[PDB]
Amino acid sequence: DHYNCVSSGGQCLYSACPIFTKIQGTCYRGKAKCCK
Repeated sequence: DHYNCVSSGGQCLYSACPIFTKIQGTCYRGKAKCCK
């Protein structure tokens, strides 16, 4: 289940978090991780 990412200001990326963010959970089925 898409974790509350974009809600506050996050995005899903197939690879590890880009900027100095931190991945909390997973976005889609599990191909992308939710970061914020």
